[PDB]
Amino acid sequence: NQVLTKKKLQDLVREVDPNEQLDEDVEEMLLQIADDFIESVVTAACQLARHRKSSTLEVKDVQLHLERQWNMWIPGFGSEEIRPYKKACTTEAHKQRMALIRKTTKK
Amino acid sequence: SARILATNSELVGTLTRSCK
Amino acid sequence: SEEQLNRYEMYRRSAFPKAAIKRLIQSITGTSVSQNVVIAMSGISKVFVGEVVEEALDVCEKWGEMPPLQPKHMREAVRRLKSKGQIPNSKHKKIIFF
Amino acid sequence: RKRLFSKELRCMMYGFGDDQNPYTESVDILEDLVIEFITEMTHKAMSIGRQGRVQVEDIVFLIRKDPRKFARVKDLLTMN
Amino acid sequence: MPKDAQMMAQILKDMGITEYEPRVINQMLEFAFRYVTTILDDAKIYSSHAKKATVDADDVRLAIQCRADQSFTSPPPRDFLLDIARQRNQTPLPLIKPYSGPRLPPDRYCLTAPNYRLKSL
Amino acid sequence: IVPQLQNIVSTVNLGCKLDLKTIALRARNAEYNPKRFAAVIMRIREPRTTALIFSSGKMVCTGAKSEEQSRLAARKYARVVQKLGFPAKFLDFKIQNMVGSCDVKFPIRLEGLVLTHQQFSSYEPELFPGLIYRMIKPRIVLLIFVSGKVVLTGAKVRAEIYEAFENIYPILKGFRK
Amino acid sequence: TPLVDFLMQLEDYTPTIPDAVTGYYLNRAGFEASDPRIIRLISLAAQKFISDIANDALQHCKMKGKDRKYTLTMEDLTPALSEYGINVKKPHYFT
Repeated sequence: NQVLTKKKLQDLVREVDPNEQLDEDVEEMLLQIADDFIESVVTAACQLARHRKSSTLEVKDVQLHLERQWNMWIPGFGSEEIRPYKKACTTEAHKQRMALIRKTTKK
Repeated sequence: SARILATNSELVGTLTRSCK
Repeated sequence: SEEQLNRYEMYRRSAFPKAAIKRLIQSITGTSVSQNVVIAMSGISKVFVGEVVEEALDVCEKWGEMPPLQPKHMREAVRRLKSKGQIPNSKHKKIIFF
Repeated sequence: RKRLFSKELRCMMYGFGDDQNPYTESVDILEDLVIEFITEMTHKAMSIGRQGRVQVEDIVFLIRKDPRKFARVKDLLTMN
Repeated sequence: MPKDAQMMAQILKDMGITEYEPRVINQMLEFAFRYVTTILDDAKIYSSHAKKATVDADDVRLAIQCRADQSFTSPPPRDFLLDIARQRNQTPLPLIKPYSGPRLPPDRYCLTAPNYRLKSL
Repeated sequence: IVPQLQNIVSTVNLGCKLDLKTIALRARNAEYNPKRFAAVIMRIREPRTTALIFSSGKMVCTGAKSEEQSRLAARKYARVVQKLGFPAKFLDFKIQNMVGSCDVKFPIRLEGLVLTHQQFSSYEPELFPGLIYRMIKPRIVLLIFVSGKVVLTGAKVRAEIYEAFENIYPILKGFRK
Repeated sequence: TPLVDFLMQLEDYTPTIPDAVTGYYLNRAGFEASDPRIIRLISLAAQKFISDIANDALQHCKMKGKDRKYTLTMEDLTPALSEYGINVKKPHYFT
């Protein structure tokens, strides 16, 4: 029950520079980094799924953790059409307190 | 205007492929 | 030759339709856009497709594969473009000082 | 969502050297990338300049850094 | 002095801070404004992800806990530092060669290197 | 091949200042929309022709398909202004533009045409499905289409259209598909 | 060598940031800069970054339209810094 098998990792190095080797320590550390990334992404996505009061992990909340934290957009999956972007829900209390900063400044 | 796009459906993309 | 003239024909005549991008942008703004916005936004997205395919054919020429483009050369194309800042993501608040 | 750029994008990949018959999965990746790019540009444009309006001026400021895209926008506007 | 700068001096006085610079209270109010407007940033992203109208308390409770790992990561816990040590503390101490001059690590871990520079042509 | 004229735009000074409301109320088929444009738009029927009459007595006449037909329609517009009551003289009549179109009977490949003559031809497919080629010596603008139809515009006389088409014909035959 | 070619071009440009200021901030960073061309390259990179942030701020200010004197207010610098990795968040109206 391992997800990466040291031949898929070796081809990941061969596609970058084919005359390059990794040492045993580097290979073990890279496998550990992959396992840690998988665990963190899965836990965060599961917390977002629990928040949607659902019990199924969809692809819409593995998207939101990688985009916001890890800066990863995985292209070939597609989403629903994004709703019209709400720009500023500035409240009345901010519209009247910030209209006092200018009232003292120029008057 | 529609004749620049009508030939863009006869030449390119005759068969549809896929990949594993 | 006889393929370069057909390829140059498709490089110029191909475009995203203005009747759909004006439908696509207005679903994001809420009210309305102008014709000179849709003309530019349909033109930048052709450069952006030409930024990926011209660079996904550099991934395929680097590895030992042929012209048909598998998705392996396309996820690698977005990876190399994002590391040079070409692909903008407005949901990752970046921080340079640490 | 359906695919609104399935037949148009196959002409464009042939225009940049791919094939006459690309793969459906590759066309799908390209379509998703185009939609995401348009959405990001539209949000930044709504923030910059006039809030809640996307204008040509805002789009030009956003694309100023990248040379290839800026040149194309200027050429298209002048030709129009 | 607003009511939250009058309370920021109480927090530092409750610690072992009796003598501070007066610029500190202006700094600890900018940190306290940047923190709540970053939690409420993420609490609005999570309210729209569950597709609700307002920002409820369970959104702010998640936004607190889901940014205690990157924004305020911790020094390693006591149960982890004990297990790392007690396998390091079991190998014996090695013996020393009698005459080895300067005792140093191998050359790829030291900072001894030929240390070149450009020909100022 | 000969290019047939499709549109003649001429201009004529009547010399007398006109108030447009009485012309709009008395004359037939006269359209006045000031909150939109500041002229009276009167159409005739025998020669399918339209005139914009201005308040300073200058008249733009467009739609006819020869020089003599444009001059005859301009005379008709001057006399229908005259018989309402204004003293209208046919001072100066000048044809601003003559437009002609023709078919060169084969499909044309425009990419080689922009490749070998990029100094005088501006071609952008997306917006306009046509190539604008500017002839430097005749001073004509030619819209060249892929189907074989060429439109020549921006000429004052007929012989300029004829010389521009005889100039651009060997290039188009050289770039046949 | 691109870096060497850039150093040859620099053999004319003099940066606004002096060499003693830059040569001190490399001393806190961990080395004494011996070659006075490395100091010049680092100073020029820093000058370019500050100039880009300021020019983006000026462009936002010009876009809001006032056309006589441009003040470097925080309303123009705070969106201009977020394009790089500087995220300031200043408070107002302390209650």
